[PDB]
Amino acid sequence: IGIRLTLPPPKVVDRWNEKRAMFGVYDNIGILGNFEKHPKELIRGPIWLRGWKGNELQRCIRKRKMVGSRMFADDLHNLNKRIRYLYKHFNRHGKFR
Amino acid sequence: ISRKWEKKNKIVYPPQLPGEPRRPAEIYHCRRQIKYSKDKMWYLAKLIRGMSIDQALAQLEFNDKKGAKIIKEVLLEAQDMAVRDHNVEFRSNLYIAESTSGRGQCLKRIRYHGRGRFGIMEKVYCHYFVKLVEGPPPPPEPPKTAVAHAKEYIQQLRSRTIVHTL
Amino acid sequence: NFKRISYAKTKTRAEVRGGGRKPWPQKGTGRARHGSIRSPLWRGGGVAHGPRGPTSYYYMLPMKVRALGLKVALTVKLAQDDLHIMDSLELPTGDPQYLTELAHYRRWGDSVLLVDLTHEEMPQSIVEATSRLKTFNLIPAVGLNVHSMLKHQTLVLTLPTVAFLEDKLLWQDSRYRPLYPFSLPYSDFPR
Amino acid sequence: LTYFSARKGKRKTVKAVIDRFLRLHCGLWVRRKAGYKKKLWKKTPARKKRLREFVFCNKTQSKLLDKMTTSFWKRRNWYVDDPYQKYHDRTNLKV
Amino acid sequence: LRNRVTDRYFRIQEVLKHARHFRGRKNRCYRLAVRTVIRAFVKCTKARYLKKKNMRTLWINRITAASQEHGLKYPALIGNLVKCQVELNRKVLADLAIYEPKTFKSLAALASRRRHEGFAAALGDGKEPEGIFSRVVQYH
Amino acid sequence: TKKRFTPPIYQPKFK
Amino acid sequence: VKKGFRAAFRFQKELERQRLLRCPPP
Amino acid sequence: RGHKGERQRGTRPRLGFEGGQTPFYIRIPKYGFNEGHSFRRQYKPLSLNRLQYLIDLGRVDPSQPIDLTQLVNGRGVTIQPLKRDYGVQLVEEGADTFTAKVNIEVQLASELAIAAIEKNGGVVTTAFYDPRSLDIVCKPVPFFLRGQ
RNA sequence: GCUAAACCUAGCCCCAAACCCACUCCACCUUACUACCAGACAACCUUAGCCAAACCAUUUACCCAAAUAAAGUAUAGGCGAUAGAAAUUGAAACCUGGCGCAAUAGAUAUAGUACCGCAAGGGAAAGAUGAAAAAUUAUAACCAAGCAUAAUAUAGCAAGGACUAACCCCUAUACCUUCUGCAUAAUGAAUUAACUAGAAAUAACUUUGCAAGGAGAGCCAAAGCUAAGACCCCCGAAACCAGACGAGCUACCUAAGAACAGCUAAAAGAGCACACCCGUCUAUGUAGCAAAAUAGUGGGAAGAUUUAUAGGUAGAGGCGACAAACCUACCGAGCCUGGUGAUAGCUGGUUGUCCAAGAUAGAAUCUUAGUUCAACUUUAAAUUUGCCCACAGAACCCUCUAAAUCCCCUU
RNA sequence: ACUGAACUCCUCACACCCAAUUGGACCAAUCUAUCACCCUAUAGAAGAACUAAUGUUAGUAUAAGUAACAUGAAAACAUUCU
RNA sequence: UCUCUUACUUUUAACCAGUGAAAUUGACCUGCCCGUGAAGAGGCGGGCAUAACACAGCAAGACGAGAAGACCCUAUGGAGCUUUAAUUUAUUAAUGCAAACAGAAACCUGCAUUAAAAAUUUCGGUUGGGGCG
Ligand SMILES: [K+]
Ligand SMILES: [K+]
Ligand SMILES: [K+]
Ligand SMILES: [Mg+2]
Ligand SMILES: [Mg+2]
Ligand SMILES: [Mg+2]
Ligand SMILES: [Mg+2]
Ligand SMILES: [Mg+2]
Ligand SMILES: [Mg+2]
Ligand SMILES: [Mg+2]
Ligand SMILES: [Mg+2]
Ligand SMILES: [Mg+2]
Ligand SMILES: [Mg+2]
Ligand SMILES: [Mg+2]
Ligand SMILES: [Mg+2]
Ligand SMILES: [Mg+2]
Ligand SMILES: [Mg+2]
Ligand SMILES: [Mg+2]
Ligand SMILES: [Mg+2]
Ligand SMILES: [Mg+2]
Ligand SMILES: [Mg+2]
Ligand SMILES: [Mg+2]
Ligand SMILES: [Mg+2]
Ligand SMILES: [Mg+2]
Ligand SMILES: [Mg+2]
Ligand SMILES: [Mg+2]
Ligand SMILES: [Mg+2]
Ligand SMILES: [Mg+2]
Ligand SMILES: [Mg+2]
Ligand SMILES: [Mg+2]
Ligand SMILES: [Mg+2]
Ligand SMILES: [Mg+2]
Ligand SMILES: [Mg+2]
Ligand SMILES: [Mg+2]
Ligand SMILES: [Mg+2]
Ligand SMILES: [Mg+2]
Ligand SMILES: [Mg+2]
Ligand SMILES: [Mg+2]
Ligand SMILES: [Mg+2]
Ligand SMILES: [Mg+2]
Ligand SMILES: [Mg+2]
Ligand SMILES: [Mg+2]
Ligand SMILES: [Mg+2]
Ligand SMILES: [Mg+2]
Ligand SMILES: [Mg+2]
Ligand SMILES: [Mg+2]
Ligand SMILES: [Mg+2]
Ligand SMILES: [Mg+2]
Ligand SMILES: [Mg+2]
Ligand SMILES: [Mg+2]
Ligand SMILES: [Mg+2]
Ligand SMILES: [Mg+2]
Ligand SMILES: [Mg+2]
Repeated sequence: IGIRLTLPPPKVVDRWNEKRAMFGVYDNIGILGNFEKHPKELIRGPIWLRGWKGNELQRCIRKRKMVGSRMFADDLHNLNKRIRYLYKHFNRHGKFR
Repeated sequence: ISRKWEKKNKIVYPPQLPGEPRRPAEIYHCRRQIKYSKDKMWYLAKLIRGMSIDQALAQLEFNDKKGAKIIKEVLLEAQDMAVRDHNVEFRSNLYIAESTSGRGQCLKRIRYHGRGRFGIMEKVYCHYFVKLVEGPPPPPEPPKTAVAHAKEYIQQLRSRTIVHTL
Repeated sequence: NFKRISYAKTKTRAEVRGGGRKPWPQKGTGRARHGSIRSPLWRGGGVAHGPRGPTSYYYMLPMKVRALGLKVALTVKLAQDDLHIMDSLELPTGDPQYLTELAHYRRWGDSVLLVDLTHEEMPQSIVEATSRLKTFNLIPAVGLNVHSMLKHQTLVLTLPTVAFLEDKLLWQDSRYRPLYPFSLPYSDFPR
Repeated sequence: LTYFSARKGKRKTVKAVIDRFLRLHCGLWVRRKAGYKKKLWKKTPARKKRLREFVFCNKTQSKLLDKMTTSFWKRRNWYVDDPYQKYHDRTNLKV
Repeated sequence: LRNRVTDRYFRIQEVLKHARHFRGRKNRCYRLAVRTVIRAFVKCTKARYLKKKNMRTLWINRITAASQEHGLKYPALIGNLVKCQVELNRKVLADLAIYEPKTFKSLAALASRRRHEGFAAALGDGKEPEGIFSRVVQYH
Repeated sequence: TKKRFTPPIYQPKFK
Repeated sequence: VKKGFRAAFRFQKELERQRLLRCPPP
Repeated sequence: RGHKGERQRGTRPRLGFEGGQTPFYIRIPKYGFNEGHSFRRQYKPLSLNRLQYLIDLGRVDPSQPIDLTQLVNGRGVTIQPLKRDYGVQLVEEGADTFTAKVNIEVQLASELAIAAIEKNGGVVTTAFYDPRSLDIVCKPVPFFLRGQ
């Protein structure tokens, strides 16, 4: 019980597809391009996460002040509660002071 | 679910050599989803375990339990199946080799108790398995006699060595 | 890892729909005490410590560290007979079969990374030959990176590319600390 | 102490420490004596002499005040004609 | 990424295999068997001291049994064999008392003779010479 | 010592 | 259906050993 | 995490709390140690050893007038106008070994540093720069990109 | 060999991009889904509280329309927990993605359906052959607990040492948690499978880069600076506030109705006694027929009676022949949703292997169920003495003329 | 005299018997990069490991085949009887 | 009712047939005496007893089971209620003034003072069984 009786379907990974053969390209755009571009500008994803890093509370705070006016009512309410809980957890709970 | 009992009637052995002895016939038969308790059904299967095919029918015909009539119908169609399909010459030259009962799928209903309480009651179903082997039933094992006990006790005293030494 | 963004995200006990009501009274029922049906203990509840995406793993190594890695990567290629210098990427024929057979005769390797000075000056002979290939990649000089070189067995460079690399790489070894980002005009930048 | 602010997500500084203490760049914290302005008529001149002195906090107190202030207060300042300028660095200190 | 235990079956079989010979539900239920396999292993480690202790006690009883057949006590045999520089442990003497009855009787005679020599020396004041078997070989 | 009453909790009928 | 291959592969070897016990080869 | 209490449950009190008694930092009286700290003027010191070090390496050419722009352009100083900097002050460190004829303009200068420069034939003049113009002087290139 | 066990899709999550749907016919604000008569009916009004301040009473973060920086700075504040700018600086921007999930997961979802509640509202469970089912002669073997095959033989945490041999002999006071100390007759666990609990980089340390400079504007620098690695859990209250939903049970009231044999008496909140209502005593029952009943015995039974129907009063309240009664089977303050993952110095739990170091001076505290500091303990680092202890030396008013310390070179 | 320990010795190997806490050395499975190609290597990453929370869901035991439950009689199943 | 119970019928009961729960359960191969122990032992020490085995009774034990029981204590945990506890008059009502008017007044609004009715919050530790700390 809890373990399959048959082998999993075989998985074949294309080590030389378009994405892997061209992964990491232009990571030296700033060094080799007279510093016109920055490698952080090559990041694709959320507008509040391009070229930025932080903990869970900092991500929620940054997301609320950048796309908070565009979020859905349910999602915005959940984000506000998450900030309230994380504020209480980090600033009032822990092993070290 | 498992239905290996039915497949046991489809195994075909290779033809026997002229010097090989007569191999008794093996018949596997069962009935599924019998509205009866496997605990109560066990006493009926144990009663006819080791009995002859005709002797077992005699016990099940005058037995007051409901499953006795259910098992009898299983033996009657298995006895007919033995001669018709399994090349058994005499229908009475059979004995019950294996006779057991198995748990079947059971529905779950609610039995209402007092004070707004409840208790889940199942509608128990059971299986019955029977195996028929051509030939007379094996003789019952004789009770162990005093000579056998004396022979065994003396044999124990002869197999003892000096332990924890050379 | 610097451009990795993890989109995995789970719903905590505050985001699972429903579960605001206490199931049974605290005492008298003879069962375990629970305040909601969406707690991590319950089936179908939230996850106590799960991913909270989207998450960024962005960090920047110092510029001299990233530039030094290219020199070390280039040193390994030359020291291990995996670096080849060329004058131009002009092939006699645009047949991709010609490129594969040429690399096998010289025993370059299973994979070769081709580098040109610029993207607009790449000869059409090699562009149409590497377009149908998977182990032979054609990239500009600015697209040079450590991961691509380490993935590929053999590296091929042109003469203009070599001069380009030395100007860019040695510039880090003798330079002042930036008062303002180098994208702004300087006395001697760009070179 | 607020380890993560609700609008910037960064550590804050307790203003009670800043007003009551002075930090030298060498790591020492300089404070006043509790009660140097209270009931001076019943205190001997020797007692009052050490009450109006500036004293250094010990290791435990100094480590406590380093966590309650941000890095803006630990930077090196170059105020013109600073009374405590000469005390921002240790001299002939071993171990 | 969600990680789940996929080889939990192998983690419980390495403990249940040591419990296959037990009785009751503690041979197939992991929760019940793990508390019994641990105690079985603990008893295994602590029984290594008892086995050494019990072997020596068994040897003493066998040595005592054979000495009484020759009219000697266990202290009279072990004690007087030491004074003859015969360094035989209980394992050998127990084996000798079972498989070499004639050799054991010779040792009993030697121990009895040495025992009698000490009594004679105890009656005298040292003027008489020591017993023939009471001489000790010196090693330098 | 208030009167203690525990209301029985029924289970869903689908089971 | 838990993902992975090492646990499923390892279990198959154990099953084959039981097959060699219930029905040993000649 | 230990045995029970506020340690294991993660409900430890705030930093500086002493279990109920008046905290150590609270009981210390207030004094004007840092009062008006953000309005005090700061000047990055410039030693004659540092100035002579720049001249001998060619980072600061003595043939041209020396102002705050040249010192920043030579990476001799790092002025932070946002950090209440008002320029550089010329200190007297290394006056004995200073030997160069320069025309350097510094916001503040000590009496000995002034004497040391004029002894070798140099000229020293002190001028004031407001914080707004200070950032323009330190980094002229970013200012010229604002189109103002 | 039964029950079972496995079997991958449905679909979903997070981003990006782009601003979305809403007249076939008929019906639908009256009792919605009802073809068809004189109406007058109007929307707008600071959130609070939990919580933190170890109580609490001022106070306590909540997108407000440019990221970064200025900056956690100026200021605000039982100047205390905490709150917190601006001038100024200026940003790239290519939807067609995944070191996301794979049926106890991912949306609750096969579905807001079944079902539950008068209503608001709560809220599921599960599916699995194959190219072909117009191949069922089918989708073979092995796998949890539970059973069956196959009941049991002196004796004892059920095992270990063993043995020719299952037992017989010898040895052995279950586990976790909480306590100074649990075989303890203290807590938890019938069992199987799955799920379920340590998130943060200020300082310091470690390892690279560069170096009086470091850094891809800002920031720091009297060897620093940049980057990485590496430390901070889960479940549980009784409560509080806001907005809704409830008087089809019940408390009282309103509208217009109905019921009350017979006998004795008299124009009776009269007597006896049915229907009817009520529930005194006793017994049965106690997961019961019943989350308050049965049998017998009782109180009233022309009235302050009983009762059907419709309407009204709603929680900071209603209502009350005041019992702190009743307000939809837990009312000293209803239920539901939201704040809410409220909080809990309290209880319980806190998941792989191996090794090492490792226990009992105290002070403060609305504090003695806690916390902080010290003592002790750990690692790393630096340095040179540490321990043991020969004389000498340490008070008088004081002969319990005490045992013995402190100091202390040698060793 | 002898008996008598995990003390000591002997043959051999030695990191291999403390709560809390602290320092380590390793490591299951999973995903990714690159290998590997009967299931592994080196790295990166994390919903990363359950004999226990009157834990949650599901299955099945135990109490237990126990408590409890039910159909007036004859008959031609027309009917009749109690 | 009792001295002092007894007989009978019915239900229950027990047996045969059918259907088929619930609390409970660490694992048990589940003995007595004496002693010991976290102070009340089926499991430890010393003695004694002991083939296995179901059914029907019994209620001394398993500190038996059932609702973290009642009972005292603890919490800088709640709530109701009372008040000469503390903090307030926002709200309501009555006056005063200003305002606004007529020529006097009222309504309204602002600011005050009185009450009313409420709102928020707390109940320091130490020691003391027959006290008045
Ligand atoms: K669900
Ligand atoms: K406490
Ligand atoms: K009893
Ligand atoms: Mg019923
Ligand atoms: Mg009912
Ligand atoms: Mg909720
Ligand atoms: Mg709520
Ligand atoms: Mg709760
Ligand atoms: Mg979920
Ligand atoms: Mg010994
Ligand atoms: Mg605990
Ligand atoms: Mg009409
Ligand atoms: Mg009409
Ligand atoms: Mg508070
Ligand atoms: Mg309180
Ligand atoms: Mg689901
Ligand atoms: Mg099984
Ligand atoms: Mg024994
Ligand atoms: Mg309200
Ligand atoms: Mg009504
Ligand atoms: Mg009448
Ligand atoms: Mg009357
Ligand atoms: Mg009434
Ligand atoms: Mg009464
Ligand atoms: Mg009634
Ligand atoms: Mg009457
Ligand atoms: Mg109504
Ligand atoms: Mg009434
Ligand atoms: Mg009263
Ligand atoms: Mg009362
Ligand atoms: Mg209610
Ligand atoms: Mg909590
Ligand atoms: Mg140790
Ligand atoms: Mg106090
Ligand atoms: Mg040993
Ligand atoms: Mg030793
Ligand atoms: Mg050793
Ligand atoms: Mg790995
Ligand atoms: Mg986990
Ligand atoms: Mg498990
Ligand atoms: Mg559990
Ligand atoms: Mg029974
Ligand atoms: Mg019965
Ligand atoms: Mg009947
Ligand atoms: Mg029956
Ligand atoms: Mg049950
Ligand atoms: Mg027995
Ligand atoms: Mg006893
Ligand atoms: Mg005993
Ligand atoms: Mg019995
Ligand atoms: Mg009874
Ligand atoms: Mg307290
Ligand atoms: Mg308040």
